[PDB]
Amino acid sequence: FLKQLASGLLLVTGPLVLNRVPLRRTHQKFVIATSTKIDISNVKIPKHLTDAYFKKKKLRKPRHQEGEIFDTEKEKYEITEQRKIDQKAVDSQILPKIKAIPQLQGYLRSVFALTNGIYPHKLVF
Amino acid sequence: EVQVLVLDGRGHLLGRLAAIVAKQVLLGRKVVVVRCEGINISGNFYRNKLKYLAFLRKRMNTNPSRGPYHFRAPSRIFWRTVRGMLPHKTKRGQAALDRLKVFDGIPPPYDKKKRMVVPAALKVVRLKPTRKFAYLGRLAHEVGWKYQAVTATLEEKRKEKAKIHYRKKKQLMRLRKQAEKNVEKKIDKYTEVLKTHGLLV
Amino acid sequence: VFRRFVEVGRVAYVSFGPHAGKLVAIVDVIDQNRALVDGPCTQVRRQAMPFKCMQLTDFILKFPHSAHQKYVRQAWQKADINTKWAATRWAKKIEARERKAKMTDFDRFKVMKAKKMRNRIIKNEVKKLQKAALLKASP
Amino acid sequence: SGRLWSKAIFAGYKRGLRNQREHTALLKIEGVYARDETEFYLGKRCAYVYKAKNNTVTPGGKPNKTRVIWGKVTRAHGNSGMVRAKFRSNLPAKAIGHRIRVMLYPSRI
Amino acid sequence: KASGTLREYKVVGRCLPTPKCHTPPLYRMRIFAPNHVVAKSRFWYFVSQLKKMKKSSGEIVYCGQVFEKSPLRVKNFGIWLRYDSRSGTHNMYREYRDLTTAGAVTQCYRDMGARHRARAHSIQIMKVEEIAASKCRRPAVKQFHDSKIKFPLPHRVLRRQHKPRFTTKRPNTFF
RNA sequence: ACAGCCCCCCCGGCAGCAGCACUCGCCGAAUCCCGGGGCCGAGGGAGCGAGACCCGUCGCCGCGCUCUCCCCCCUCGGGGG
RNA sequence: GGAUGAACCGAACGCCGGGUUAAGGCGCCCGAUGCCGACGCUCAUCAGACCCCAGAAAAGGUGUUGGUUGAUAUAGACAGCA
RNA sequence: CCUCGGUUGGCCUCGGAUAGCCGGUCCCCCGCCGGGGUCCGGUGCGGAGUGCCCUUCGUCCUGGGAAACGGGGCGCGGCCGGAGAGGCGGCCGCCCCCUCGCCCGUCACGCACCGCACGUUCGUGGGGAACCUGGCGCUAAACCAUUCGUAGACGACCUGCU
Ligand SMILES: [Mg+2]
Ligand SMILES: [Mg+2]
Ligand SMILES: [Mg+2]
Ligand SMILES: [Mg+2]
Ligand SMILES: [Mg+2]
Ligand SMILES: [Mg+2]
Ligand SMILES: [Mg+2]
Repeated sequence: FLKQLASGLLLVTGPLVLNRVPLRRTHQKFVIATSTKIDISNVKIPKHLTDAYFKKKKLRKPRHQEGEIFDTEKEKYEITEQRKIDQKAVDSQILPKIKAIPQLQGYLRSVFALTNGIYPHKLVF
Repeated sequence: EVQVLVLDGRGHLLGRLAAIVAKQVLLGRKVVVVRCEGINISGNFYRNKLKYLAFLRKRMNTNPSRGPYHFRAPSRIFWRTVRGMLPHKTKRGQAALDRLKVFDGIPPPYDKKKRMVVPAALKVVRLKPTRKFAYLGRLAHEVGWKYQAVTATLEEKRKEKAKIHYRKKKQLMRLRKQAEKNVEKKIDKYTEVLKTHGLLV
Repeated sequence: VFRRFVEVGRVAYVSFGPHAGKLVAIVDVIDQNRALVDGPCTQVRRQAMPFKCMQLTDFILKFPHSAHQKYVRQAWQKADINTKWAATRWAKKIEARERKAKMTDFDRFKVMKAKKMRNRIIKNEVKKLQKAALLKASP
Repeated sequence: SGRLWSKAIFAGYKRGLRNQREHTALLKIEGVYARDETEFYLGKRCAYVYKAKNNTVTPGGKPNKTRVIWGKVTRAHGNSGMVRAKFRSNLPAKAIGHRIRVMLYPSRI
Repeated sequence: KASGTLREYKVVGRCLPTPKCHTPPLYRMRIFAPNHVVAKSRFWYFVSQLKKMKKSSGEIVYCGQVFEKSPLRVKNFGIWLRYDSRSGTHNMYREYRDLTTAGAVTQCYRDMGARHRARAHSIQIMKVEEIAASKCRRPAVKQFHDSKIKFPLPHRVLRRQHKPRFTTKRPNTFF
């Protein structure tokens, strides 16, 4: 977790080299806050990383009313070079702090699951 | 749960275990009760035998072939008790009843598996030590069950094989302890982690 | 047959109730079900306590029955019950249960990794010992 | 990659002895056998997932046989870890004794 | 009269002043009651039985709980009471061991209910007194007068019979 | 006495105080703050004012700032006293 | 709610959602004690188990548990043996 | 294709006692293993079901530890154990693979589908018709009709027929 945005959505990046999660918005209602933390103070989150930045973009539908020819083009979302630059800039200064504590990178590479013996109300996160 | 719950009937009180089993099968769980000849009933044997003889007396006067079916095997007795605690005349009750299997002794599907125990139905904790109790196997035998002797013989054979298996497991565990003693320089790095987080005192 | 007895000065561990997880000393006996009970160094003031929530330990203190907090506390502090209790296997099993319960998700992951490697090494050694023991051939 | 939901059993409807209120259901969450342990699951989304004959649209995927009746846990029931759940449509009676998933979605932790 | 954990109440009352006596005498009783409302009701019942008083003709000038002056000391209580059985009225002297007088009286009410099926409305507690250990008459109380009392807990029944409900290990009763 | 217990003292002192060492109450003009879950959203022209004109951000109630002037602390005019 | 029931107990009724109760209940049927409930009493070879209510008396018991009154006893009781 | 849906890791087992248990080890007896007597430990069960095992992001450079007498074969052939419902499990010989998979690190990459549900397993699920593709194998009864009369209201039954 990096910061809350203007709409209350969290901005997160489980670094893309670790678990393929880019700089991406998420909802605090649909996340579990664990107890493990890293000191991401004095790192520079870029100012343009805003809700308008992360808002989805669409192509359809100008100059087209009735569909006889499929408008399924552009459906392949494209990762912008600006997005790649921002991801590199954030990860280059988040990763050294992750490597500062042992096997946190392995923890971040792993995914969470419910074993048949464990129960979420008895789990300390 | 999603797997079968196997309960050892030895040392368990009839109605207590049957109530637990009825609730379990109504909650959509597969339950298998084994060694139903080891089930205990509180109260002395003569009184319990009198109860079952009264049950035998209850029959349809016009046509006993239609009347109450008095089952003599201990497994079938326990099954009828569970059916008494189930709503067996509805589809839900019949499905719950189908989710229950009962056996005398421990048959080959289940003699190689661990068996659970229900403490809330155990005689040792549910019954005062001075009180008298009856064995379901003896009651069934003296009310008409025909396979007490052969079940005892097969149970003795199963116990011999289980003793052999347990000796093998003890030998394996002794060897594992010896292995843990042998390798500890390359193990203490993880033993400290386990001890720190509470596993492996 | 019996080795632990309810008596004056016997130290008991509280299993449940408002004072669960604490050590107390039995000061007196009331009517077969209760005891006058005092933890002067484990922060349990003198009160009645049922025997059902008591689990007797192996420590016995030497003070007369219905003595005051002063004498019970001196008996507790001399031959310190706290350090001896912490040294016993019972208390460290309790502590292990507590620290297993308070383990977080990252700690669970690290324990999983350590236990994985430890079990693999132990299993390899067990296989080696089995193969070493299998070479028995003597008429 | 993982189960990510708690197992529960549709025990039955809220009811007296001879009256049944089908608008709310009783759920038995596995491992929760006391009333004080039910506070975690209050407000959590719950789903009755089943299969049918005709294909239905799947959000973010191809149509398949899977159907869901969504709901959520409202309050604790009894003293033994029962909970009450309200679903968008009343649960079918054939689901009694079957699986309900408690999805952890409205997380408060 | 129901029960709970009873409390001792000192209840002091008197008649209302009349142009026959301007200062009627004050009367005090010890009432063991769940609360002060029941305490006042029982006070009126008893003074109506003893003196010629009524709640309407008199007043209660004080009703205060009597705290036990040594709740940290085990002591022996003798209780003189009378009760109505199904076929008569009997006087009883009972003995209990407790820290508090009110607790001893509660023990007495429970024990009378258990042994004689005597409901609390049938029971009249007429005297409660702390007694010396040498003046006790009931062997069940006297057997605890041992400076070296010692006994084990022989057959400890499992009480956590549903946590877990299903298990592999059978419980142990020896500790 | 080579432990202790009870009562009165010639009188106590300190801390705490219905105790965050869970022994035993009744309460709140002697009572306030914060948080979580559940169910619900019925109504639809509220403008004494400009003589309304973008869809009345309106009434009652509780507040803040300006039409006075000094300073203080952070930002680089903005924010906080 | 009392299994069941014109009259009992609770409560009187438009169609619904939420909360809480009454009388009554909370092993399973069957919602709810899956409380580490409290103290005792009781073993029945016809046990007992809740208003109306759906079965019992006089009289007994060296079964057991309390209680009342009286009596004997180191000037040696009681019971056994002589 | 048609239809039926459930499920979302496993535990492969002493006997049991409860006013007692469990484990380990030296001497005696009986086939090199078990049973006794010592002795040593544990016992609010830690050789613990309040437990154990497995643990799913995947790869690429890349070092250190574990191993290297190691794992994989819907690969062949052989053997053994299991009968209470064995529907299962284990061990050898030959061959073909990789030195990878386990832990801690280096190094970057993968649709990063732009906050969102039915995701994730058992599973190559069960059942039914049908097409193609190969190999190895089989060529039968029942009933009616007839007959019998040990049978019989009729059915049914006992029988005979190169
Ligand atoms: Mg206070
Ligand atoms: Mg509206
Ligand atoms: Mg009715
Ligand atoms: Mg009736
Ligand atoms: Mg309502
Ligand atoms: Mg009922
Ligand atoms: Mg229920």
